[PDB]
Amino acid sequence: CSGGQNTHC
Amino acid sequence: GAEIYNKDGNKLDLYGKIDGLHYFSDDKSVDGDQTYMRVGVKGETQINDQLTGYGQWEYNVQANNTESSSDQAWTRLAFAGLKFGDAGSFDYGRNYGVVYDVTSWTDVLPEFGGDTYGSDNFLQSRANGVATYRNSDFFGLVDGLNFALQYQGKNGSVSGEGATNNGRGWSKQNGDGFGTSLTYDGISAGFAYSHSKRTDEQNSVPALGRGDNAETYTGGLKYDANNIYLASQYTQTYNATRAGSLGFANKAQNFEVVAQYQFDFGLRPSVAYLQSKGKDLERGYGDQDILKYVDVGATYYFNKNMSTYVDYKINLLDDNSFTRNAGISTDDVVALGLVYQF
Amino acid sequence: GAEIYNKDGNKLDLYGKIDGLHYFSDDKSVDGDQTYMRVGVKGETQINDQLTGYGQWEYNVQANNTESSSDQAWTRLAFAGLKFGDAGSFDYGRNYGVVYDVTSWTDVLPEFGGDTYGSDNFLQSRANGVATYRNSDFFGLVDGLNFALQYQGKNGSVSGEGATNNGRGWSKQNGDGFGTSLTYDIISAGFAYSHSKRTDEQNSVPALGRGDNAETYTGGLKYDANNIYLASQYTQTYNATRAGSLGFANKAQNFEVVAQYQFDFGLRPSVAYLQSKGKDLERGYGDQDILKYVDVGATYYFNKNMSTYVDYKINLLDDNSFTRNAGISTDDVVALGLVYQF
Amino acid sequence: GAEIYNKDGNKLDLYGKIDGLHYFSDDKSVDGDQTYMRVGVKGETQINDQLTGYGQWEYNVQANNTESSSDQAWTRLAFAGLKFGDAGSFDYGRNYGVVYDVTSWTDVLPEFGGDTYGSDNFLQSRANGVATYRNSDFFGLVDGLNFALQYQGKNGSVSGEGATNNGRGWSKQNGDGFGTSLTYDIWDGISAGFAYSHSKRTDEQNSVPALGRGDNAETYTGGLKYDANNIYLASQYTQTYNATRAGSLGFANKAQNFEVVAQYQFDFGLRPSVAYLQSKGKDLERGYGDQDILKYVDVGATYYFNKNMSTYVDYKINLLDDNSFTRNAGISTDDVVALGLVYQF
Repeated sequence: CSGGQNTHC
Repeated sequence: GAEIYNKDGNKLDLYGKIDGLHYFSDDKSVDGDQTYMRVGVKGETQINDQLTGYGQWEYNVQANNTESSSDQAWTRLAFAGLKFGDAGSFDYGRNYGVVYDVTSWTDVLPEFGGDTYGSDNFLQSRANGVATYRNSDFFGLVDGLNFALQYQGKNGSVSGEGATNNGRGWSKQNGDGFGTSLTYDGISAGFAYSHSKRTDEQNSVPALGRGDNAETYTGGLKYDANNIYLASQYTQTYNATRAGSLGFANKAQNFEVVAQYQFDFGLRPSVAYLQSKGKDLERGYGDQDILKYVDVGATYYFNKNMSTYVDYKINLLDDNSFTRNAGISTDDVVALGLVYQF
Repeated sequence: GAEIYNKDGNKLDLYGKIDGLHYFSDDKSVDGDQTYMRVGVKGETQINDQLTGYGQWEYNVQANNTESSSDQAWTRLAFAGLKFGDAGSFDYGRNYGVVYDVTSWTDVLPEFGGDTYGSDNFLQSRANGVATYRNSDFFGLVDGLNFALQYQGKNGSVSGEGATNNGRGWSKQNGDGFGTSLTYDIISAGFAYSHSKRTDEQNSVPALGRGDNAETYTGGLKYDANNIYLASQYTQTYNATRAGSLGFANKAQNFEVVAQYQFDFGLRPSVAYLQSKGKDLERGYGDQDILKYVDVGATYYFNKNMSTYVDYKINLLDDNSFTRNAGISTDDVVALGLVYQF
Repeated sequence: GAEIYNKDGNKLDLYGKIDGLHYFSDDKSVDGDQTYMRVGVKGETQINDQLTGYGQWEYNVQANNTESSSDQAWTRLAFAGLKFGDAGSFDYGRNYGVVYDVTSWTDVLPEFGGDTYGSDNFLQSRANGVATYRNSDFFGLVDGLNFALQYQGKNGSVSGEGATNNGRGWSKQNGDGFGTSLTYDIWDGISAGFAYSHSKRTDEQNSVPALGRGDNAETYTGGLKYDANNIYLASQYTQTYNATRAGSLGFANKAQNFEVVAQYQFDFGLRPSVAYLQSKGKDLERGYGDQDILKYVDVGATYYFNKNMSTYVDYKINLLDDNSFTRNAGISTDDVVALGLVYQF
């Protein structure tokens, strides 16, 4: 649910 | 990555990392332990002197919850493709969108950053059923110019008229779409453009965001030389940026810029700024800031296999009705990490 | 597979594939992306000159849905066993049924096929808690005769009178059962038989299917020579074939035939026909066709590690009350795939 | 395990097992197939002559349910850390509590055992967000003395005032806590250990369950072990305060756990084992008074074909008496028989 690299939430 | 097999013209590469991560925040939805790990495999076979086949799988496992919890592991990448020497390449599966080819230049922060867009959000990040054709050096016309096309099939609702086999909520649905990218050259310049149809569910269920098509224009710049990394990208989207949980923004203008310097002994301090402003929002919201914060942090590399980092996100958003309704966090976060990469 | 470890008489084999797959169909429940991958490990240890131990695990991961989806990975095979030289072998765990030993000769289609039976359906496919004894050359008697014995424990309801630790719905429950198989090379001929007890919940919850025992009789033929592959099998079942979601068929007859030819340059066209007729159904259904279609397709092998195929299923089922109530698809499907095998 | 890569000072070890397991019991909640497998990876890189980095991940997959089942796989261990020559080591992630350093001496049974404590139960077993500093030989001051500290971050509810990002039910929540352990080898074979932990209790743990009221969860453990001459003897005694689960009814105000195990290893590979386990609760609420939480005797044996394949049989003789407390708390009081066939790689 966030920009591809370090998933957030 | 670790090459664990190379015989008969076929090679297998195993890669991944284990991240011991902790968050310090006043937001109870993000504060606490955030341990996880990644694991994946990369393959490549030599069909003949001028044809090559390959495949890559990437899988994410969360390890910050109890053993009785649910939905802690998911797949990030899965695709197979062919390489026709220097005439280009083609692959199909779950892969990155062509917008990422430009927006990844600023996605180099230790823990935060790269969140003006989301995964499974049209062609801005990892998507499902994307067929990508990539050509290096633009056939033979020029040198150093990368080029790519992409096409994505419809991913409809769980059930109903617009359903497909892999249904999902309106936040991750899309219609037929396509995209192109173009990067040219330590200074590099990039441009990406995507265009997708919007499902009927996305136009009726959420309160914000009405339109027929989702479009994205991205321009990028990058400097990478003399242990200096400067990158910035500006993106203007149309009915394609999520306004939290309330829907989609009619118009958005994202701008993120990052500056890094790599020291001789392994320290890589970084400074970045990210913002995302929405326009023409319904329900009387008007123009609102979807994201705005300053990121300060540093990373230490013991070697290519072990590293540690600290990341400090200074949230500049102001709490108001829109942020509370859309569930957008407005609190500072501090992250501590210790990563083993294999 | 890729043998990644061989020391001290113990060898580890890592195998799997990544399948970029797309379906073209009018049925919204199957149309769309179908990308997935398989990963597994095969082991074998040399206990002594005439005793050998082994174990095999197989994992299926679906990569055609978003990162927040649920239940996208599951285990296909997991068992451990021993080999007593040439006196036979024994293994226990999640493994194939003995009926598969004969019904797999027609499961060679590119994408479709092998769907007259389902998984976790008594002893016809992969099952839980099966103890299998397999003997090659039939002790010391006639050569070329393969024999197998199997026993499966009870897998009951989630809770109640007939519960076990691993509960499940009535469509996958079973009682104590056993099965036998026998294949011979003369061109090959095979015969299989199974017999299982039916749980109380299976005899009360679903509308169709009443009986105490589940029966299965199977006979098959196979020709594999001179780049020609011919195979067929006929199966007669009693209270063992699922009539969609309505329950079980009192009597069912399954018939499959497949013809394939392998070209010298790598093309392998295939033609097949499958049918399954149910008899003596309750609710006044009478005799109904559970499955009937013609499969035409071809496969191209670049090498042993890379391949692509096209599969066309021509559905001959007629839409009626039974098909709609049981949720049986009656639409043609076209499949395109690009597989990397490691 | 199986070392599959060793180059540039970095080594990878792949390990796991496949267990074909069946249970025979009159309790319908445990009888049936219990097949599963484990897979994991252990890594280690040589940063320099006196600094070393490492990481380990362990993952559990259940294979005794249908392909459409849910929640059949979970992570057991995941941590990364550093080793500082001989000055000690530090690691963070999902790892064992320091109480396990002593209580694992009796966790050597074929299939059963080690059930006086649960997982994600404060610092007695595998937990989340544990920062563990381990020192061997006590800074080099005295040889053979192992030592360790631990700190654990709060793991609150799914939502509410005391929520965190990784929420959970009251049975696995906790506050900020710490623990220490200390094990020494008196001479060859004989060893002695001692552990202590202390954690804060969340608000839901003091309001939702019926049994167990208190501010802090404490645990005192002391164990003994003899391992020589193909003979294995071990025992551990534990006293807890508001830290032992009394079934699904909540927590026991006072609990005393005792486990003793005796094993012998034969020349040809047979390893018979005998053990006894008990867990007695005190001062329970709702008029329950003093009740037995766990009491059974375990008899079994193991046969090793080699270091990669083995089989075993385990018999658990349950001595618990059925009453109101056991039925209400859902504690099984039936005997169980287990058969296993394991391949390890």
